[PDB]
Amino acid sequence: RDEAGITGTWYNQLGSTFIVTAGADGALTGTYESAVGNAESRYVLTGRYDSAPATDGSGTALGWTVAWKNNYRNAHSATTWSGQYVGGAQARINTQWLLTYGTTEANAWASTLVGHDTFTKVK
Amino acid sequence: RDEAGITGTWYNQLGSTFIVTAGADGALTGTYESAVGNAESRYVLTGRYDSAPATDGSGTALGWTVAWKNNYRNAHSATTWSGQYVGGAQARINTQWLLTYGTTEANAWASTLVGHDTFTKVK
Amino acid sequence: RDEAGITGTWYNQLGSTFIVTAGADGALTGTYESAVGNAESRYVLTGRYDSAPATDGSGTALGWTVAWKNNYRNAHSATTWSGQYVGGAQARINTQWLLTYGTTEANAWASTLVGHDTFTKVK
Amino acid sequence: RDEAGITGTWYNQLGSTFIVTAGADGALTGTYESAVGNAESRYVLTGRYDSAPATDGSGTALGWTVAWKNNYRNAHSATTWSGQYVGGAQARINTQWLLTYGTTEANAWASTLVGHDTFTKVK
Ligand SMILES: O=C(CCCC[C@@H]1SC[C@@H]2NC(=O)N[C@@H]21)NCCN(Cc1ccccn1)Cc1ccccn1
Ligand SMILES: O=C(CCCC[C@@H]1SC[C@@H]2NC(=O)N[C@@H]21)NCCN(Cc1ccccn1)Cc1ccccn1
Ligand SMILES: O=C(CCCC[C@@H]1SC[C@@H]2NC(=O)N[C@@H]21)NCCN(Cc1ccccn1)Cc1ccccn1
Ligand SMILES: O=C(CCCC[C@@H]1SC[C@@H]2NC(=O)N[C@@H]21)NCCN(Cc1ccccn1)Cc1ccccn1
Ligand SMILES: [Cu+2]
Ligand SMILES: [Cu+2]
Ligand SMILES: [Cu+2]
Ligand SMILES: [Cu+2]
Repeated sequence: RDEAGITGTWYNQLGSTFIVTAGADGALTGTYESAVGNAESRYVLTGRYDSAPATDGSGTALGWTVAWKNNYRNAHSATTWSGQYVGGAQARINTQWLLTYGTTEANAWASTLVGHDTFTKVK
Repeated sequence: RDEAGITGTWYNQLGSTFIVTAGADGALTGTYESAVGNAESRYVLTGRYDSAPATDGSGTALGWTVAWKNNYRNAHSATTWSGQYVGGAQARINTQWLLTYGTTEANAWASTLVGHDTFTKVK
Repeated sequence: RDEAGITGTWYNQLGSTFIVTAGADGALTGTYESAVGNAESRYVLTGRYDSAPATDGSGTALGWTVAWKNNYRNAHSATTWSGQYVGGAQARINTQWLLTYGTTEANAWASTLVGHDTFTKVK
Repeated sequence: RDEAGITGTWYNQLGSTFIVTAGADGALTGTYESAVGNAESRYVLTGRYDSAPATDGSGTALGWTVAWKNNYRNAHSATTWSGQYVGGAQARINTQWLLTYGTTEANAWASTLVGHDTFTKVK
């Protein structure tokens, strides 16, 4: 599959670092370090990927989650990235993400940010 | 924390079933069964939640991922849910989600659907 | 078409008020009053809708924009709602929205909130 | 304001062409031509922008809508772009978008795609 292509260290356009291991069963496990926001050091991440993707040139669907609490900081929030891995000489993981932070019910309408990250193997 | 409140079986407005266990360390593990789409039976899910949320009445941020492959079907896609758990007599998990499916590079602009699910303990 | 069904006053789950006129050519024009956020009184809105929708029971696609500046307040932001109108005894406009606020380049990753509003003719 | 900076022709990363006029009152009017999808030729667009943005280096919030019907084609859908204009030697409009297409109630969960476009004055 793409187990070998996905496993490793990835970097996004903000300078964040995404370290992941893809399991034969579709599991994703690793750590995430964000260059921006209320974050410092590494955070636990877990997710899933399609371990038997199509063979027609389509990308490989995947997703993962980080809750922004570690031994140093708690930002009472979590981000999920949803996207596809695209292999080749210039491999990429193209994603869109949702960041939800805890709010009161009255402020819940404003609880979720949306964005997009592109991860590459270099930089 | 909310370990006890989150762990259990949840149902969304489509009739889907979300079975999860919240760990003391912030882990989420379980299965998901969707009432709609290219899905049948249960799928593995993993995620994270804030295990030390604020005590001011704010919700508890969390997220999880399902890759839509199991022993019966493969839809070459994955969904991530991002949201917050709100406890009380009428406990809820209010979420927004991103569903990415594998595509060629030319069709990648159309690869991601967005929606929102509300999960309750009843129905 | 749905010109007659769309034109009028609509209310969402937050208590906001959406007053719109649908033109024969696909134009939407009106005002929006939000019950939440950095808003007060009415704001100008403009948008578009499908003036020749399918006749198979499908909804009618539409969208509109509000920039949050009026004679009283400026929140340096704009929201776009994208969705479909569903006619009948219990007519609805089901939407998802994106709220972008002006930021510096360093904070741009956090510039956009996402949510969902359901509008009805009553309440 | 940014009336002069916004008005003109813009191009995104797909090769689409966005022609807009910014009014002194905050109005946006023009045409959109998409290089991808069920689209051909030009489509009417309308939107709004912040006509008195902050003067601290922040971007200028804006949004617009296209319903995908013209004299040649109807795709029973509409897209809204939400974002901010960033002036300078390399001016940009950075956006995220929501594309909703008409569906039956049973398929409504799958009615909305999400993406992101960056518009520049060249290419
Ligand atoms: O900033 C974070 C955690 C780090 C997010 C980095 C994102 S993930 C997507 C993108 N990709 C990256 O690599 N990095 C960024 N959470 C915001 C939580 N706060 C809301 C918020 C929203 C916007 C700006 C600041 N805060 C609430 C709060 C609770 C307590 C204290 C302080 N704040
Ligand atoms: O339908 C699925 C998996 C189930 C999703 C259920 C969602 S998750 C969010 C929401 N909440 C729920 O409880 N249920 C729904 N994936 C679509 C993958 N296909 C694209 C697609 C998009 C829209 C409609 C149908 N297909 C691509 C494809 C690859 C091979 C074969 C067939 N199709
Ligand atoms: O609140 C607004 C305008 C009203 C939005 C109501 C939304 S639209 C979608 C939903 N549906 C509704 O009917 N109502 C809500 N804009 C936020 C702009 N600010 C960021 C921001 C983000 C979150 C919370 C507060 N502020 C930036 C800023 C610039 C200057 C001063 C103050 N603030
Ligand atoms: O493709 C369109 C209109 C053009 C969209 C271009 C987007 S806008 C955002 C991005 N930025 C750009 O510059 N271009 C792209 N609408 C899809 C409507 N159809 C669903 C759909 C979804 C995915 C792929 C194809 N179709 C439904 C349908 C109704 C009748 C017939 C055929 N199809
Ligand atoms: Cu914060
Ligand atoms: Cu499918
Ligand atoms: Cu504000
Ligand atoms: Cu189509």
